[PDB]
Amino acid sequence: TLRDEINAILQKRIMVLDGGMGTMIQREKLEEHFRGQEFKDHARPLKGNNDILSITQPDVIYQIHKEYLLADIIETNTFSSTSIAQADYGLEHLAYRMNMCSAGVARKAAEEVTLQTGIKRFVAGALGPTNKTLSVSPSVERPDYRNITFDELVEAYQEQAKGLLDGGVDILLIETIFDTANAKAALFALQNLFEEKYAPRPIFISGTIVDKSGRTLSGQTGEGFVISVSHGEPLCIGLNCALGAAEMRPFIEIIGKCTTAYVLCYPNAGFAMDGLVNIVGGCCGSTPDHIREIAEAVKNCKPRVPPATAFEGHMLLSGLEPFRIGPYTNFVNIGERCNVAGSRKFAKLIMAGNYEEALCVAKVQVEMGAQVLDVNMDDGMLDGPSAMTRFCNLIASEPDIAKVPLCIDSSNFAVIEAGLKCCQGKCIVNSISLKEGEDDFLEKARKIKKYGAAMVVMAFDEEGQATETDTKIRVCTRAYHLLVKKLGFNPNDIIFDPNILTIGTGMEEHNLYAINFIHATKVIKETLPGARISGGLSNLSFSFRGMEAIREAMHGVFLYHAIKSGMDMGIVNAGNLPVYDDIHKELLQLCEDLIWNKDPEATEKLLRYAQ
Ligand SMILES: Nc1nc2c(c(=O)[nH]1)N[C@@H](CNc1ccc(C(=O)N[C@@H](CCC(=O)O)C(=O)O)cc1)CN2
Repeated sequence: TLRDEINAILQKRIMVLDGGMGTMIQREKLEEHFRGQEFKDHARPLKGNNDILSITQPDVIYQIHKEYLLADIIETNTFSSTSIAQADYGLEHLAYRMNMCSAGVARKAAEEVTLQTGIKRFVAGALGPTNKTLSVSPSVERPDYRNITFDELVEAYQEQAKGLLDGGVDILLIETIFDTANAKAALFALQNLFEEKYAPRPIFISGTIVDKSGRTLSGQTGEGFVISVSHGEPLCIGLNCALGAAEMRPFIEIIGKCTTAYVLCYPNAGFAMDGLVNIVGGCCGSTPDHIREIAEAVKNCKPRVPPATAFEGHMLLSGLEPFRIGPYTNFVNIGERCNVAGSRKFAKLIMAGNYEEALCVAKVQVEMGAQVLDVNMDDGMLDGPSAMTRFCNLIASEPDIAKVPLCIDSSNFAVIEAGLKCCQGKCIVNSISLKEGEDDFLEKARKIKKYGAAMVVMAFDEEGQATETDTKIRVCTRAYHLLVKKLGFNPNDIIFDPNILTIGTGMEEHNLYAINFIHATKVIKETLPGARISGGLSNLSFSFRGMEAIREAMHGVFLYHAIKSGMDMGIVNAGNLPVYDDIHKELLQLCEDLIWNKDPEATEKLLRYAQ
């Protein structure tokens, strides 16, 4: 494969990527007339559309490539060769052919330099960002609204991809990523083609930081960015344009310590690294005369040593900023309040269409200790997919809320699927189960892996809801086997939810429920390596609604033990979780008896505690 030959050269020498072609074409000093012969009577002006020059001025583009190759990896002249971008020139219908030609003219140059020079050259298929932003609204007036959709972007990128691959490119390069959701759509397009039609080529992914803040246009940090696109298994990852080498330095060394991939990096004008870069090039301002200076400098430099064990046993999530759950990370609070069924206010504000004030419920939860936000829009009086889509897009607007990862909560996979399309960072999916059999579970788990989300697996199968310690273990053990073995799902992306069910009901059947969850948590944490444990905590205490002090006390008493058994996270009321040591010793001991069913009349004695 090309990956072998690619990784081989990279392990020995730091490769070079060509400068931006736009600078050279600008120097060429075209005129509208010069695009071209073929068109002649085109109703839209083509001047400035560098992409069509592959057809209308091929020799010019070919010579641009040659200069760089002699002065190497060559980008295809395909930065705007999508349906979306070419609509501004009335060439929507021409995307595939433009990429095909752009890849041919580049491939002809590559091989001449390969013949004359002796060393092999590579063609990079450039996929660009388009002007559409899937994570940012066109205006602050309507923050729910979006111009393009995920599926619309996937279609376009898929078509561009076909052309490049057919045109015989050696690397697909998703570059100048202003918005990460676009890049995720591009990655989804590439996975579509590879799944059956094509043999996979290596993917290079380059972000674009705008300021000294270290953030993308879509507000995301480098660390958050790599997590959001790691599922694409890119051979190389980096940054390009917008910033010079000096401004763009400290972000690269952050990115490099967070990934096993090689590190691309091609800055701009208005530089030998310290083990920071694996591939080097230029963008706006870079000429072939620059690349020569870059080439002679990097000639004898020792390439970066990628860490092959970077965040090995961590669950990687991301909002705008990264959020990692390693073995020694403490209990992660996933905020419960943004749930139409489980919250009185939230439901009233969603059903009444007041989404702007509903964001305050998300904002306050994060301020009150919520590290992930659970979003649940399930109600018979709601259009699930749209409301999720709407609320997710609104959250993205508010930077305080958007920082954290999101937990997409629905009993309907189409709602799940809608939220994933609208989320820029890596989310938790909540949930799937074996309720409808193995094949259905696998199809849904196969789709989630494709979007690249973490995932909650409910302790539910064909028999129904798992309420016993053994039944809980059975389902999770079977599930773990299907995910890890049959699908190659990363076991660190698997959360299992043995079901936290109500106790204290006055029905002896429900008495062991808490214990079973804690016991099952132990065996699962020991049985199934990598997987983590979650649970909806407030379900435990439906029996004592009204008495909040008891509910909160129950939660704290429950957690203390659960956490000891191996509970990594939960869907909880983040502000209102007392510390185990500061809970009154009488109430603590009472709840301890209820959770562990040690006292036969534990129910009445708890409700007795009020007074
Ligand atoms: N994977 C998983 N996901 C889940 C659950 C689970 O188990 N497992 N259970 C639910 C977790 N979320 C909540 C949120 C709130 C409450 C709750 O307790 N609400 C109050 C009402 C609060 C209010 O109206 O303000 C009540 O008593 O009904 C319970 C569970 C939904 N998602």
